[PDB]
Amino acid sequence: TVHDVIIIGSGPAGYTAAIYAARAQLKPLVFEGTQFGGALMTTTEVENYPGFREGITGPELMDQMREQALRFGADLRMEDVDAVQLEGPVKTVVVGDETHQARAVILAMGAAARHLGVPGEEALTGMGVSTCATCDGFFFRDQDIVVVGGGDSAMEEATFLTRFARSVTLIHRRDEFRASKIMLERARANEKITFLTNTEITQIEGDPKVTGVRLRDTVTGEESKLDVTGVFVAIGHDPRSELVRGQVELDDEGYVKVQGRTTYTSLDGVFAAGDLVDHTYRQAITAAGSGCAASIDAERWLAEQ
Amino acid sequence: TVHDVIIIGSGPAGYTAAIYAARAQLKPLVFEGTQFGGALMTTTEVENYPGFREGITGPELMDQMREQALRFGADLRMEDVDAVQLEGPVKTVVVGDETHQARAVILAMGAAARHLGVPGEEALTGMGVSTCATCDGFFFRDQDIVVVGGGDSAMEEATFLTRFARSVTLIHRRDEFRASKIMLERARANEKITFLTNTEITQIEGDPKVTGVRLRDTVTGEESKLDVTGVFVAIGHDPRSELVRGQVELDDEGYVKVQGRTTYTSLDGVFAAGDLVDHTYRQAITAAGSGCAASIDAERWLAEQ
Ligand SMILES: Cc1cc2nc3c(=O)[nH]c(=O)nc-3n(C[C@H](O)[C@H](O)[C@H](O)COP(=O)(O)OP(=O)(O)OC[C@H]3O[C@@H](n4cnc5c(N)ncnc54)[C@H](O)[C@@H]3O)c2cc1C
Ligand SMILES: Cc1cc2nc3c(=O)[nH]c(=O)nc-3n(C[C@H](O)[C@H](O)[C@H](O)COP(=O)(O)OP(=O)(O)OC[C@H]3O[C@@H](n4cnc5c(N)ncnc54)[C@H](O)[C@@H]3O)c2cc1C
Ligand SMILES: Nc1nsc2ncccc12
Ligand SMILES: Nc1nsc2ncccc12
Ligand SMILES: [Mg+2]
Ligand SMILES: [Mg+2]
Ligand SMILES: [Mg+2]
Ligand SMILES: [Mg+2]
Repeated sequence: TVHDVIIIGSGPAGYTAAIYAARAQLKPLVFEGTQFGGALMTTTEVENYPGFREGITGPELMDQMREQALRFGADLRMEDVDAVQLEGPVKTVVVGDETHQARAVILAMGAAARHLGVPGEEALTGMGVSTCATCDGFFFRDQDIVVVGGGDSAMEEATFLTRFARSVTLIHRRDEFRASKIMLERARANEKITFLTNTEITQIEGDPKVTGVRLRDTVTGEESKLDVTGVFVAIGHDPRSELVRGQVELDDEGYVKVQGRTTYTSLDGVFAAGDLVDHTYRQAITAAGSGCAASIDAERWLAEQ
Repeated sequence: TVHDVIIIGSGPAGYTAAIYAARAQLKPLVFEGTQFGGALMTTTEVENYPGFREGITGPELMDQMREQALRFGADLRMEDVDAVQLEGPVKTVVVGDETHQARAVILAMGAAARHLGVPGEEALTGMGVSTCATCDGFFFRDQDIVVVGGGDSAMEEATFLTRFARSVTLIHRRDEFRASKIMLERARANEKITFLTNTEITQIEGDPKVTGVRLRDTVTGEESKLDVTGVFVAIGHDPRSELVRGQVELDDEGYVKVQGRTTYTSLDGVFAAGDLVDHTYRQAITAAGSGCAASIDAERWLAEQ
């Protein structure tokens, strides 16, 4: 059995690709992963996804898309793909001890936000801990918050957040910032931002919501506590391209390269969408858009065979 | 009064840009047009927009996005922009006898589908007449339908539609097809497709829904009637770039050019999204995605000033 299309991933990109491929009668086979639903599964209210005047929670939205894919005939499997063979007319995915094959594959594995790895981080996510100033900065009006990271992203997150927060404490493990000079001088100039170099978070305190962070100096080991009600983590993202490394061309940061404004990868019959590709916008609505394009690309490519 | 951002257009691209710009506290000023709401205002059920397991009508979806923009503080005006001055630090739009100025402008005027211009076409839209095989081909399972056009798009629409329709009659005013050779031989090969060259539609019949088309030979004037229950119009699209011609760089077909995978135009502080730019995918979800990107681009650019 060789399917027309296999989709790997179950965030907005993968489910939108599945909706379009199923409605196009391609009977898509979708491997959602055991941690299915993408990054919105791990948040609370999603307010900037167009179409919901009153907002919708992450899991509610993601279950709408999943049922929508099912309604049109997508075959959804809550299983991880463990290995892929993507070269040639027939592509293979390996799921545990099972194999499945298709003529086209849409890569929609997304990107992981890098975590601090400290107690409280996971429990308090969507409850004071966030990775996305565009998404949640709204909710921290007149509050004291922290941003963690030393790059352009953390610089941009911290400066953006000062239009809501009472104050922004920018925390970084070293005393060198890898951010660009222009980005660095911007938040230096911002009066609502204070830098803490050579500082790490060791724990996030929070009754139901974030109440404080425990800090440690990476040089002296001196510890203290900071009272804050938000923690924005901006220490980078890792595209989930491990499956395809050595098969599809990646950029220096591991994102899947695509041709022009399309979803075509370096391999014939292989298409990529969502935050696996995009290191610029990283929103549900942009990932959904690109999942639609991947399905249209794949359909047109299949027609040319 | 110089606003941070003015948005021109009220389809998915413009309303998604407004949601993001308003939530980012940029107080966007949006000129929706008198025919506001974009192309989905003119359709019935929208089933492939991810997030609605049971579908939603075009006007329902578009009113959700409009109220969503309002909720976050966008200033919406149901007025047409009649002229623009986009060069320089302060951009001007002219609306009748009124002027409004901004530091950044997001162009979201969309693309018009070219119409046959015959009686019944407008009344029967969403009721048997469509411009989008991806959108509505589903609903014509086992029916006899027509596709109008002589280019690659009509070729692609006709071949795609044969996975639903009982038969597809492809109609074109001339006996030369401007479509590529490969596209032309594909539907020639398709057994469900019959060509009618030198033929135009003069009228679409339809009690509540399409029941037939009246035809005329463009050489002899011979007329006849064809019993069909769908009419797919695929005679091209016209991007609504008239406002900006001579100011922003356009491609040979009038689409606004953008840099790389961003929404940046050839003019500083001017960004473009939706079907004004995209001649490839042309879906609500892709237009919404690109409207999000335009607002993120604009915000980042405004921060650099
Ligand atoms: C806490 C948080 C809050 C956010 N809030 C918002 C918000 O309010 N608005 C907004 O627009 N954006 C928000 N985002 C961002 C948005 O969720 C992402 O940009 C978007 O989900 C990207 O979708 P994607 O499909 O590319 O990938 P992902 O969402 O990462 O989804 C990919 C999915 O595929 C699965 N997968 C990966 N590898 C495999 C494999 N080998 N086999 C099987 N399955 C696999 C993953 O487990 C995951 O479930 C938020 C992100 C986070 C982390
Ligand atoms: C009949 C039909 C059915 C469709 N069905 C579907 C479907 O089921 N699913 C799907 O995904 N896609 C569908 N589409 C396609 C989808 O609607 C478009 O791809 C999408 O709306 C593009 O959005 P846009 O914002 O770029 O432009 P548009 O939707 O064209 O919106 C632009 C808006 O801006 C306004 N505007 C333009 N110029 C000015 C000006 N100078 N001043 C003020 N306002 C101005 C216009 O009047 C219009 O209201 C359909 C299209 C049609 C025609
Ligand atoms: N726990 C942390 N505080 S700062 C930082 N930077 C990278 C990784 C972890 C941490
Ligand atoms: N009414 C028509 N039938 S075919 C065609 N082609 C272009 C414009 C109109 C028409
Ligand atoms: Mg995983
Ligand atoms: Mg996840
Ligand atoms: Mg108009
Ligand atoms: Mg319209």
